[PDB]
Amino acid sequence: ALYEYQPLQIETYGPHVPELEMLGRLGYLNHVRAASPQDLAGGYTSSLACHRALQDAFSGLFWQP
Amino acid sequence: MYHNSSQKRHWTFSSEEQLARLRADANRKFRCKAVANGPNDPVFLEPHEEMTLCKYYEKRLLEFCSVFKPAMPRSVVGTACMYFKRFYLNNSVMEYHPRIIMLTCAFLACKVDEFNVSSPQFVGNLRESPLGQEKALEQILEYELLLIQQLNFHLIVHNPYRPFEGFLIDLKTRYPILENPEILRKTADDFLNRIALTDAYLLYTPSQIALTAILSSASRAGITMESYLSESLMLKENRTCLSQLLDIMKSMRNLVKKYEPPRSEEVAVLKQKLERCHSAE
Amino acid sequence: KRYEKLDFLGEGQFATVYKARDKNTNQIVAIKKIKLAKDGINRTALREIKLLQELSHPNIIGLLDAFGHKSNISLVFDFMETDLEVIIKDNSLVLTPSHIKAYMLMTLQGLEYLHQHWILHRDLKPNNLLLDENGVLKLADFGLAKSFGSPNRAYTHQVVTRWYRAPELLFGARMYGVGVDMWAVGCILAELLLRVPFLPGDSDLDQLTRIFETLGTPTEEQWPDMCSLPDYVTFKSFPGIPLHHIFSAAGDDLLDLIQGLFLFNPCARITATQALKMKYFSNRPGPTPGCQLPRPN
Ligand SMILES: CC(C)c1cnn2c(NCc3ccccc3)cc(NC[C@H]3CCNC[C@@H]3O)nc12
Repeated sequence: ALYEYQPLQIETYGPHVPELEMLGRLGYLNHVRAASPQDLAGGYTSSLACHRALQDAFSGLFWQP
Repeated sequence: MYHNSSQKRHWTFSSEEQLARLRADANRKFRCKAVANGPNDPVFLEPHEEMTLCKYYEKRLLEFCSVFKPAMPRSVVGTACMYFKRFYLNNSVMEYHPRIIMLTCAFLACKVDEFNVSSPQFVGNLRESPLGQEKALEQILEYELLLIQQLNFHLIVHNPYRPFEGFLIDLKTRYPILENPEILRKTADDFLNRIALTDAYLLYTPSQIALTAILSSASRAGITMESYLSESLMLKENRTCLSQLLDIMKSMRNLVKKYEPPRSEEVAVLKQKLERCHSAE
Repeated sequence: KRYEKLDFLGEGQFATVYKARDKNTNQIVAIKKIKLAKDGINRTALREIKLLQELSHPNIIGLLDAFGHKSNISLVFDFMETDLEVIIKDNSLVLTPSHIKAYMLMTLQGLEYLHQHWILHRDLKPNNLLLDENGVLKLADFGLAKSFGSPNRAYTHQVVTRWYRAPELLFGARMYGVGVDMWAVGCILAELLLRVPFLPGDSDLDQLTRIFETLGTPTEEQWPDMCSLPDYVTFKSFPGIPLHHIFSAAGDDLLDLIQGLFLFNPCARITATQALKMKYFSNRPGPTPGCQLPRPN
């Protein structure tokens, strides 16, 4: 009865969002404002802002009521 | 997140005729209530007149949030406008005046979007005598729970602005055919504002609205973007989804075209009728 | 207004909680009725309403209903028999490593769902981790929860109960992410292992002193940009106590989880997803089922 992690599948009715650690090496972070040193010291990285914007852009793009 | 939000589950409707039926039902219910309270009286407003007054007071809400000090973030204005739309989707302008509901929607939007404005600041943004500002504050607090009950306690509103920014990031990174997609922004912004005057926010996802605005800006710019939809967004592998998306955007654009602003003389007559109905409420 | 008030469950700054029956289905629920000028409905109530209407996870408290009268509103939640603080403080309960695994697993699953929807709980502590009668932990008390990921919004730094507050908040971070929750999880985990508050500082500087004394004063290699925080004051170079000296009964996998949860760098600090992926949860023993979790009775 051991735990195994499951990636927590939730249907976003839209295109695939690139992963948070993929964002820099795919060039997305070139197009968002760089996090200030205070924000980095707090744990804000501008990968969060970019990822959230990309997730909202794709959340229900393919969905119809 | 929109894809499991209460907005998607409850406040995105299949067609504009369901919205028409809901509004007609609200108008009819107020008429039936008033007749049972003491039938074809010209004092009432017809649903299209209620729609004209709702459009007029939506515009006044935009103005109020435009001149609001301190500067109101765009998400708060969108949240307030969505609240106004939903409230008058299920409620009559003849029962709850759209001026007080306008201000109550702005007030609840400020609270919900964590735009910390004290009530004195909020009512100081009303171009009125201070006694009138206190009266307006009393009415705003009186109607606030009523707004929350009429929203079915669904307070989170997903606006197209964040998906707009996300699509702009995605275009910059993945779609190099379009050099400087920021040239779209302003024009897309304009189209987005127009979409807010229509019933699209109740009919389409905010991402669909944002994509429609961006693609309309691009088409207005002479830029084709079928390649972004099909290859970049991978709709080359699912043509049914591409057809559905193109139909959604086409119908949003048509719904913007057939939008009619409220006429100033028509609005003056309907406002006088509204005051007559609320005087004899 | 279909709710029969059974008992009195508690009182807090913003509200009062009662046990109740939903007569329409005869359910046991908890009614949080909000207490109270010229400001309208309480913002804590509105925060909890707006956030809990958008979330649906087994390990997040369900807002079953909401209603009220003029400027006084009441929220209907799942009724929970106990919170993790009662288990931690019950000297009659033996917290086996499997029980700790179960509690941490449910907490991290709820927090992974919460962080995937860009919400910081931001008030995590053993009180806010409630347990229903079936042994299912749920995150509760969303009165301080806030959406994160938005550059345009500044957040307060006095937002987590001092004993579970991450060092970036004590150093005054205005922008932060999931770290402020995960640190608290570490603290909760530490308390689950010690049955005593891990870092019970009397003040903010005393809290920072406790943290650095227990885990070492962080260097700029551990925590780059640390000096940029608004309330950064340099501390003594504490060596810090090794984690196996603090958690004497912790295996190496549990020590790896604890070390990940307690990294000073909030970016390097593990998220709930990768905490759930660590071998501590995959190893033996398996987490205990909810039906077998210890019940303070
Ligand atoms: C409002 C809702 C989330 C809720 C459901 N059950 N329940 C119980 N149950 C009784 C109890 C007693 C002792 C320890 C925990 C729970 C107590 C309670 N007290 C209010 C706060 C107090 C601090 N911890 C979080 C609680 O929500 N709130 C609730």
